[PDB]
Amino acid sequence: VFHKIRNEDLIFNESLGQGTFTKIFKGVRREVGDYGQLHETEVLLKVLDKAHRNYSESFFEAASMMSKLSHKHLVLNYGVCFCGDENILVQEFVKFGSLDTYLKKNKNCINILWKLEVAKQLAAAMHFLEENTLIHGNVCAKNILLIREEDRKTGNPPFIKLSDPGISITVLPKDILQERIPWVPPECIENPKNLNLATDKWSFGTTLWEICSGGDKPLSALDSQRKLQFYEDRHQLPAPKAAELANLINNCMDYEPDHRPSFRAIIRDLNSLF
Ligand SMILES: Nc1nc(Nc2ccc3c(c2)CC[C@@H](N2CCCC2)CC3)nn1-c1cc2c(nn1)-c1ccccc1CCC2
Repeated sequence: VFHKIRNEDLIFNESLGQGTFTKIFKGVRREVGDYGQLHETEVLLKVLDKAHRNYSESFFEAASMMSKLSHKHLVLNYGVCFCGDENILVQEFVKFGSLDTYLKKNKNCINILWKLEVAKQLAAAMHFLEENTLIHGNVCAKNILLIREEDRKTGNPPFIKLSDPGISITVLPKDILQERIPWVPPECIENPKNLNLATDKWSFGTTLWEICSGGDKPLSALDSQRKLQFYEDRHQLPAPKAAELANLINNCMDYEPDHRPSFRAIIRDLNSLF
């Protein structure tokens, strides 16, 4: 169940981007904090498009997952607002935004150790979800948010969080699903309504490819029908320029779901790169 926040307390500011049938804006929330102190807190405001209110339940059940669980690497949900005849989620605002944008923007300044650390944090987050038998279903660099930059003076590493998954792939139309190849695994392309836990292991491999490819989008040059043919012909992604994680990527992107390794095994593999 969602803590109610008032339109009177929420201020809408600039657009921050788009998701599937959603728009996000930076916001300000007036609230009473610890010790009764008044705070105007930066917040993320996610709005389901009016033309697609049909997806409100999945849109809201997506965020509910992230409230029933608490973990250092999972975005917080503050609640919802009846901010007009409109369905709106109020969430944690992450200073430095999406990882895919950050990778592009700072490809020259990011080394393999920075990439390895972020991969470990994502894997730890996914391990937590696996242990709870929860399927995220939308793991991608765009949904990974940078809380904190590396501090080269002190050697302090970056810190990331995984956002909520958004509208489930089990209800999205096929044209959107195909656009999301190769994040959407092949077994979900042939039947979206049979999502298994193994889904996130495949998408984790794809996201790992983004991390090693400095923000590039794998298979962006292929249209939807060619992305389908990519799966039909059982192709694998090419080794990213930084080929350190190529074998882990292809091991996670296994066309047999049951053969994809546990996230415990993935973490030990990431640790064993030392
Ligand atoms: N929680 C959450 N904080 C935030 N801060 C955020 C958003 C945009 C920016 C920045 C921060 C940083 C500033 C700018 N430059 C300049 C310097 C650094 C980078 C970039 C702009 N973004 N963000 C989120 C983001 C998403 C979903 N959810 N949340 C999301 C989750 C599930 C489904 C769909 C979506 C919608 C899209 C992705």
